[PDB]
Amino acid sequence: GNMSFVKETVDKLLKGYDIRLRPDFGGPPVCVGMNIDIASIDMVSEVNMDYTLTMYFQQYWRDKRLAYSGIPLNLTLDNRVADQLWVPDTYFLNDKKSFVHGVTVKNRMIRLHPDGTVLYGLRITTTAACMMDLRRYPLDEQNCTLEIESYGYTTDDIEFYWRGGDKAVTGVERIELPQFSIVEHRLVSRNVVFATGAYPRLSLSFRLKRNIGYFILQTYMPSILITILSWVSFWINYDASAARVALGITTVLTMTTINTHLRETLPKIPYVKAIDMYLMGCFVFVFLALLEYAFVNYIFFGRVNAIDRWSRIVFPFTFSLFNLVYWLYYV
Amino acid sequence: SNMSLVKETVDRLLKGYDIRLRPDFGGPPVAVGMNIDIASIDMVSEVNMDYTLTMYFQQAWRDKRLSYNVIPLNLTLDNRVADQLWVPDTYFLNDKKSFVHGVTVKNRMIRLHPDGTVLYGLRITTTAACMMDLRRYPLDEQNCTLEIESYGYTTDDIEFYWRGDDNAVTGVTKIELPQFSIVDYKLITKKVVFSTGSYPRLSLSFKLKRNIGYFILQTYMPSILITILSWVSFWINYDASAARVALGITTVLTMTTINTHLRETLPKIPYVKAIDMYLMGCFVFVFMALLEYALVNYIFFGNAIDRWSRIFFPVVFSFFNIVYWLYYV
Amino acid sequence: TTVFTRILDRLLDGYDNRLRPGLGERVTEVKTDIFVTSFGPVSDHDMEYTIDVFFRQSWKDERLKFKGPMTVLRLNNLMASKIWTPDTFFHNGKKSVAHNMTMPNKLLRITEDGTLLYTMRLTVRAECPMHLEDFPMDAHACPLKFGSYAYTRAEVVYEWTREPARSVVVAEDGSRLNQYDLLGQTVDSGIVQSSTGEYVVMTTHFHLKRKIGYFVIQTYLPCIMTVILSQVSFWLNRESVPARTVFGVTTVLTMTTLSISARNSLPKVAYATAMDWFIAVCYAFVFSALIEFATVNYFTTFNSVSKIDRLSRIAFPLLFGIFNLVYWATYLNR
Amino acid sequence: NNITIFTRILDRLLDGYDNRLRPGLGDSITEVFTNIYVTSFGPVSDTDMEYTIDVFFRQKWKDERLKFKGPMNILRLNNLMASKIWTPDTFFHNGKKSVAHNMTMPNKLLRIQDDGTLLYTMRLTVQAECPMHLEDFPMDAHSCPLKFGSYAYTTSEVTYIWTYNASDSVQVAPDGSRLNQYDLLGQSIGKETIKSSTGEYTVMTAHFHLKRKIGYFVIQTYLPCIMTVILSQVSFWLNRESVPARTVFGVTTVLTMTTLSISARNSLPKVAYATAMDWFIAVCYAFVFSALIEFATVNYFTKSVSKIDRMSRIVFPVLFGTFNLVYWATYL
Amino acid sequence: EGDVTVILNNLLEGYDNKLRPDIGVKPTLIHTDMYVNSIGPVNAINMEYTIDIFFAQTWYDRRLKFNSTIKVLRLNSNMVGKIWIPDTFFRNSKKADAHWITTPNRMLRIWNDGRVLYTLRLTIDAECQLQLHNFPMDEHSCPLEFSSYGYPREEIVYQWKRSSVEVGDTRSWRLYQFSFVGLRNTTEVVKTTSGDYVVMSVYFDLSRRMGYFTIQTYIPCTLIVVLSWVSFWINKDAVPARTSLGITTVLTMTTLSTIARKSLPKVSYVTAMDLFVSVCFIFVFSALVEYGTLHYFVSAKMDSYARIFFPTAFCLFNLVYWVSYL
Amino acid sequence: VQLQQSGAELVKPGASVKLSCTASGFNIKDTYMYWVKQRPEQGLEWIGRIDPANGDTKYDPKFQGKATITTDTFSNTAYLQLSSLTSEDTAVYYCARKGLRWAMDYWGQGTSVTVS
Amino acid sequence: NIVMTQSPKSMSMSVGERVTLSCKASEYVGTYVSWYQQKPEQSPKLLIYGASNRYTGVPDRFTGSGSATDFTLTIGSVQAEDLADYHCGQSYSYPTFGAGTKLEL
Ligand SMILES: *[C@@H]1O[C@H](CO)[C@@H](O[C@@H]2O[C@H](CO)[C@@H](O[C@@H]3O[C@H](CO[C@H]4O[C@H](CO)[C@@H](O)[C@H](O[C@H]5O[C@H](CO)[C@@H](O)[C@H](O)[C@@H]5O)[C@@H]4O)[C@@H](O)[C@H](O[C@H]4O[C@H](CO)[C@@H](O)[C@H](O)[C@@H]4O[C@H]4O[C@H](CO)[C@@H](O)[C@H](O)[C@@H]4O)[C@@H]3O)[C@H](O)[C@H]2NC(C)=O)[C@H](O)[C@H]1NC(C)=O
Ligand SMILES: CCCCCCCC(=O)OC[C@H](COP(=O)(O)O[C@@H]1[C@H](O)[C@H](O)[C@@H](OP(=O)(O)O)[C@H](OP(=O)(O)O)[C@H]1O)OC(=O)CCCCCCC
Ligand SMILES: *[C@@H]1O[C@H](CO)[C@@H](O[C@@H]2O[C@H](CO)[C@@H](O[C@@H]3O[C@H](CO)[C@@H](O)[C@H](O)[C@@H]3O)[C@H](O)[C@H]2NC(C)=O)[C@H](O)[C@H]1NC(C)=O
Repeated sequence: GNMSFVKETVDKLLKGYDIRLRPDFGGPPVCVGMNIDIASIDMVSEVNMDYTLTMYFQQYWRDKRLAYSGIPLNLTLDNRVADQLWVPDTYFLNDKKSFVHGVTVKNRMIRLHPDGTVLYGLRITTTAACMMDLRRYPLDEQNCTLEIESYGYTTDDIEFYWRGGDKAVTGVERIELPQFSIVEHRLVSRNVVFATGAYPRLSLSFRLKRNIGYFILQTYMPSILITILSWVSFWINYDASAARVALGITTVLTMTTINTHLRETLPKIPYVKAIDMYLMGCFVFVFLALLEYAFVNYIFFGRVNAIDRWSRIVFPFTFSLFNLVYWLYYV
Repeated sequence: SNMSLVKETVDRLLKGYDIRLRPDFGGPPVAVGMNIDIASIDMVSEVNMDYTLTMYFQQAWRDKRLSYNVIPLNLTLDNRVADQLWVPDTYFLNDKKSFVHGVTVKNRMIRLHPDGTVLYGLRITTTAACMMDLRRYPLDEQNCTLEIESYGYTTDDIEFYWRGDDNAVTGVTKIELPQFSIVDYKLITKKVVFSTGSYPRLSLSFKLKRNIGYFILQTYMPSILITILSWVSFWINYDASAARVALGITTVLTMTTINTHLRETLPKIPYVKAIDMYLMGCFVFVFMALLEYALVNYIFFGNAIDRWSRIFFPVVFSFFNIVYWLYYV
Repeated sequence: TTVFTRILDRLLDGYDNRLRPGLGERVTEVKTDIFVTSFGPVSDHDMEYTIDVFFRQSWKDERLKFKGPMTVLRLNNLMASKIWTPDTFFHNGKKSVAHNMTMPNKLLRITEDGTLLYTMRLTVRAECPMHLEDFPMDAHACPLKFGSYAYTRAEVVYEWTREPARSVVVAEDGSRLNQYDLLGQTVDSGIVQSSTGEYVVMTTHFHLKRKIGYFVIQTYLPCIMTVILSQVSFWLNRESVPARTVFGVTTVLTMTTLSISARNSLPKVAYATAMDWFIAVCYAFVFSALIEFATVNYFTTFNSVSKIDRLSRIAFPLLFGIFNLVYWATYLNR
Repeated sequence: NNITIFTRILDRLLDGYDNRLRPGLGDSITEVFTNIYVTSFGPVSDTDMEYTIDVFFRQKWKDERLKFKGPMNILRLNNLMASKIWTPDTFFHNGKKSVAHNMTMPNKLLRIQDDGTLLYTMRLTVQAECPMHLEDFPMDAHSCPLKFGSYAYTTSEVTYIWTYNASDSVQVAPDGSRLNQYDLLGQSIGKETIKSSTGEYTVMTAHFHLKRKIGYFVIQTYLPCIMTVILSQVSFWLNRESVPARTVFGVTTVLTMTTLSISARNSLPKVAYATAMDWFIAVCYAFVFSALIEFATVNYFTKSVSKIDRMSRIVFPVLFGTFNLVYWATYL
Repeated sequence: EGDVTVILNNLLEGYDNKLRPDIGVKPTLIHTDMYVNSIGPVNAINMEYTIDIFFAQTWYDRRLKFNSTIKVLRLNSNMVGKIWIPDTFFRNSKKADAHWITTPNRMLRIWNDGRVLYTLRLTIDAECQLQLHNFPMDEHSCPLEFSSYGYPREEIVYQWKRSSVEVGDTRSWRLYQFSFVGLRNTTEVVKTTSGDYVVMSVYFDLSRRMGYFTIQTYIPCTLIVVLSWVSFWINKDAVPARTSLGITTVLTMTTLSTIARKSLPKVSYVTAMDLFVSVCFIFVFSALVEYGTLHYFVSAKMDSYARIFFPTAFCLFNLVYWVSYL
Repeated sequence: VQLQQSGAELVKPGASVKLSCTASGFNIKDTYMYWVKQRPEQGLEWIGRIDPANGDTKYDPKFQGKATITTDTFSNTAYLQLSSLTSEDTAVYYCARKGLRWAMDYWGQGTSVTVS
Repeated sequence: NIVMTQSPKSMSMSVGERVTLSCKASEYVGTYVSWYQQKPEQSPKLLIYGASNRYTGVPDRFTGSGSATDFTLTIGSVQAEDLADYHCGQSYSYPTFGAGTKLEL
């Protein structure tokens, strides 16, 4: 009578089950272990300060009211019995918008072990908030964390721990954000204190250095080649006013545009970044080339070749000095 | 105590209550009074051709099955009993997206007066469709409407009327919009006839008038100034060819870039606007200025003619500006 | 565990959740405090701001009194829907989400004398009306007004559970503001009257201040360099007509394209901001250069250096500096 | 009371009504008679090849278990009865994001007639697919369909029939159209029988013929392309020795033609095939690009008025004039 | 009715939808079948593709065994949430949803021996891998992996039907720049922290068509660099005209480099289109510095040399570039 | 509804005095209890705060250490402890109940302390 | 701390006319002031709470007003039994008090 017994057993367990009471309500706290099988960070947008994180969140505790003896197999029930069982109230503190996947059925797992241990797995897509420091953008590394905390139960009512020490989180290396690159994941277990009590808190944080080769191809190379061209203005003869004024003006207008186009994928930060410092330095170099021409003309037609030979040497020599300093410092 | 008396009174009222039947089902239609307290008008967008309105929507009807005399006080019940009592199926015809706010609970009110009057209130944020005639943009005035209507009950079953004339809709004058200004509002009661019968309808309308200062600051004055720059070329000598053709080309490209730049934010309407007439009007004077150089470079190479264009061009632009502004304003 | 179950069932037996505590004998006061966990970004375009809270309400109920071995019953979320709760709504909220991942983020603690507690996680997008006369060197007071919806002043009143200076607490790490900064909280309690009756409303004013770091790199500095770019055109050969011409036409194009971003950033207000006045004065000082060059070209044995150029080499930069020392002092320093 | 009598009637009706079973399950087919009061042909999104509609989806069938003889004729009930009586499982075959408005009460209608006839009216915001071949863009004329049929019952169990004849079944609101790009010429409807892997399903279609108004692209795309061709032809009227100026004209025009290409390429699905718009920009580019080739030929021969420059003032405008007569008569 | 409803009530009494059929006997064999309506647009910056299918599943349930005169019980979606359903989820779906207008689009047919035919309509954004290399000539195998969530290999065993995957006309499909080449079903067992799961994968072979990219960035940049070489037919004394042509060509090349990158997702490696853009630039920069050095010298026959040399040097690059990438 | 205090006290300076007031008609667990000092021909000076439901106490910085407030639940009573009495401590003390909108609703009859 | 600087010390006028007071706050207190009376040999009694809310048993002649920083109490037709000392307090922070405004004949 397998199906028969496997029925009555589940029928008896969930009868008299009070969902409003945690296991060991009047006694010691329950221990809710956790492991996460990260699947993929959808996006790490700096504009909205957030990283969409899809994960297979998996809780683990031991309820002594749900211990079956006769049946000897780990009962995997349908996912809708979890609305009739007590489940720990884990919440993410830095969450902004998140959902449990609901195709074709709600994507959650329930599994009753014969000693009453409850295995509860959920598939969750969190758009967690990750305030970033862009002071060295794009040559930066960020630290984005996912806070796991109990809401209603204090440390006298619940206890959190990572199942497997540093092996709890997995496939974290597999995720490959197109722009960044994970350097190291870390697992932290704390107790934070609020005005209503002291709550347990598991914390998962990644370090995300930024791949820079896209950035060179899109901004660092146009911004350098523009000064490179400007340098042509000096060589052109002094009486060719239209050509030298047109070249310098064009390079200045390019450097000014290059900047605005960039400051559109960045939040309105009130500070100067690394790429803004570089673009400002290249703008100073282009502006100094145009002011050098102003001086050359004002000197001959306003009362020459020595100044134009000196600026033909100093300007590539000084730009390689600034370039070297910038690169060494930010790397 | 009094609490048990109110508990048994409400339990007697909701015992045997049939939510599927309207009050006075087999007899006369029920009169449903309405009044609206407008909270704000947020996003009047011409791209999606709609406006966003947040309101405190109250309704008041009579239900003889809900008449208690045990308590001589209006019973302000919890917001969760409203799913157990009959409510009219009031809907908005020009709705596109609407939601009752659900923080910290469902933001609705139900109050049981002892005679049988039920005061049902809601906080509804709606995005009502408002079809706009952007043929005098940005000097136009709009007429955005809200079409309150009943769905399942005809004129033989329900009756809509504004509760207390023009005092029903309040809080309109304190609504602050960034680019518009509410001039007038009017309340209309009418009966529309569909294929399934005649349904009552309360029409609430608006008179949005568009402020001009943003568009003077952004579009009209830079076009005027880039048109001013085109007539500097009449003073530079005829033989300096590169300067005059740069003066022509830069403002021609500026006018066409402003014309194509201030339009992709706007919808893809097939008619011409008043700002579009002014940009086409300014582009004519700019293109004729470059053709003025094209005439004088052909007469000599292939002082009287540019001197005449020095005085005639600002006059005929001023004449075109007076004709444009007095006609459209 | 059956000892606590029968206590909960005895609390919920004959309990009418449709009635406030003491409907005909007393006013049901509600003690309120807010723990701001993250003051989110302020969107200027929608005139709104996002705030994440731990909204706590506490009130006295005489029906929920229990005698047992445990003084505080930290119960689960389910218990919350089966008892009476105040219908607190935000008067100026636009779209606010009560988080329910993974379980509903609610709290319910019933002490032995009947005193309750109801903490909740919300993300309120509230209206912050802005007067952008002093943009970008402005300061706002973004409010957050909550209060009852159905119950009037005679039925439900609200109060702060601590001192009103210490009843709104902002976390130290919780500042997601990237453009502004928070200068301090401010509360007030008042009575508002509507078509139904008079309601008790509690106002929380958040004082802000815009940091001038984004617009001093995007608008002010490129416009200053645009004016300076036109200022070097007076040190050019009088004879070089296409050179000075190109300087001028381009400066004028960079000035008119630079204004676009200003109106592109802020909402379509009818008036003019202080940045728009800076745009206008910089436009006047860059467009006067073309008028000066046109005068020189109209007034152009060799040629001599024009007296107009020698006057404009000195007058125009000192007038620009005088305008800067007027404008920046008047707006920034006061 | 009379209202108590009506409560009794409603209860008796539901005492035995199984909502899992269609009327006449063991019998013939349940003839659903469909009707659509188009209230607003919403905007047609050209990027996603989709369009939005707002319909009053009126359905009508006969259920013999819902027959009454009470002191009323039609029982104009509320929405809650519809959650517990049969309801044809109509789904839209091409509908991408159809949604039923729920403000305030669900926008549903239920009128149980005396003989057993039912009426079921919903309010939807169907976002159905529209296959668009924008090769004659922007002189094209699409036909966006709307196919709705059952999803569970076959043609041997539920058959759908239009209440009216011709196309009257779908009456488009005389003042209901959000088409700033198109205009509704007319509607044509039909009823088919589509066989799939589970059986045959009765499918009803409603073709809405559209026609793009050219007027937006006459001000935005066509005229700025035409005027810069005229602007590029100014270079033939200048001096031969004026290299700087003619060179300026040249390198400028080409730029504003290339700039006018990108925005258009972007204002359309990135389809592999080209459009009739691109066959206008490319020729107008070729007129502009050959103008700079003309000046390079003059500058090759310069060191008088060039005969090549004088002949280009006549040949180039009349080659552009004849091209616009060919192009605007084939597509119009 | 009468007869059918008592059959349904006899089936559903004493029925637990929490327990799968043959809970402690044998794994439940589920036959899946798919009919693709239309594959939506393949988004490149976000790395997913939209698909609309008729997902159909077939299994056995000995509790759903009725002996009667009616053989096939065609039923609606109001009886979906009362029997057992396998928890089939899509392992690489970013977001997905069924369609609920005007009724839940679910079909349930029960045979008299126990066959449960559950079929629902789904719209899935399945994550797909975009090598992005060789762009704009890349061929992808976009996958679609679906499996049970809670039930391991010992409890649910999936199996396809020989002609399970069915597609539409591929003519009404929403692919613009792609073409549906072919499909291939598969099956495998993955090992996770909760057990072993049977995963079925459907690979959709897609290749990029030869439209758009060419008119988008290839034809404009090639015409721009053709226009860069008309400077060599201008005389050497016309300094401002030739340098204005030079600056306009290099700024338009930089602008076209910036514009064409906007359609490309933020990848670190270089593509073939970016290689073409960089080669076009090094060519126009070489043209500008060659005009410089010729002008610098005259202040000699390099200009006459450059009228034949630079058209040839780009044309030999084109035959190398296309053949190595075709 | 009535707050009854103790009697007047007269002790030597440098000693300690026990001072108390009993609240009747309600419970002190709901509302805060406020202590205040009134010097003769002077203004009121707030002494400290006690929350009997939580046990938390807050005091003025100038009264920290020399004064503290205690409470008990069964007797429904608030207590004062005064240490190192001086000549400037000669005043009258009231215990104030927290009222509607923090208004110091009820007041005791007053206990006058005197040193010699 | 919050400093109350209510002025003046005393006012000496007759019975049957209007007399007003003032309470000036050092820092922001938002509608949280309170007014009490002090008879000789008498405990204080509450008069006004919030900014202008009349307590139960207070006559209608006692009219208050409030703002963000400036607060005032206006007495209309003061009688002989109202000759006492008035105290202005605040409770937006930990509570403080003013000096005290007396009345004379
Ligand atoms: C955190 O809070 C949010 C908000 O409260 C919760 O989200 C809601 O959760 C509830 C409960 O799970 C959902 O209710 C169910 O909705 C079914 C229809 O959903 C579709 O329509 C609604 C609008 O009507 C959309 O919002 C949904 O979109 C969401 O879900 C899809 C899933 O694919 C996602 O892709 C989207 O991104 C959204 O997240 C859907 O489009 C509805 O059918 C169902 O009602 C059935 O069951 C009840 C109870 O038995 C019956 O009374 C009822 O008659 C229905 O029964 C019929 O249908 C079932 C199949 O559903 C059949 O089996 C039956 O035989 C019968 O035919 C129920 O109402 C709600 O939709 C959802 N909305 C949103 C906005 O997300 C989160 O779940 C919550 N999170 C947690 C972890 O607590
Ligand atoms: C926006 C301001 C517009 C100001 C417009 C001001 C217009 C205005 O008044 O112009 C007249 C005059 C032009 O002087 P400028 O030096 O530009 O022109 C010289 C002048 O005309 C001499 O008279 C000529 O000598 P001559 O007699 O032929 O032998 C000389 O020719 P040549 O000897 O080289 O062959 C010319 O180059 O300017 C002033 O006096 C300074 C005014 C400064 C005014 C204040 C300027 C800030
Ligand atoms: C904005 O547009 C609306 C609708 O286009 C205008 O509403 C119109 O208002 C007039 C004045 O009340 C209505 O005339 C009256 O109609 C009632 C109908 O019962 C009739 O009884 C009266 O004798 C009178 O004729 C008119 O019907 C109404 N239009 C419609 C279509 O209902 C409104 O005036 C416009 N302006 C503003 C500022 O709202």
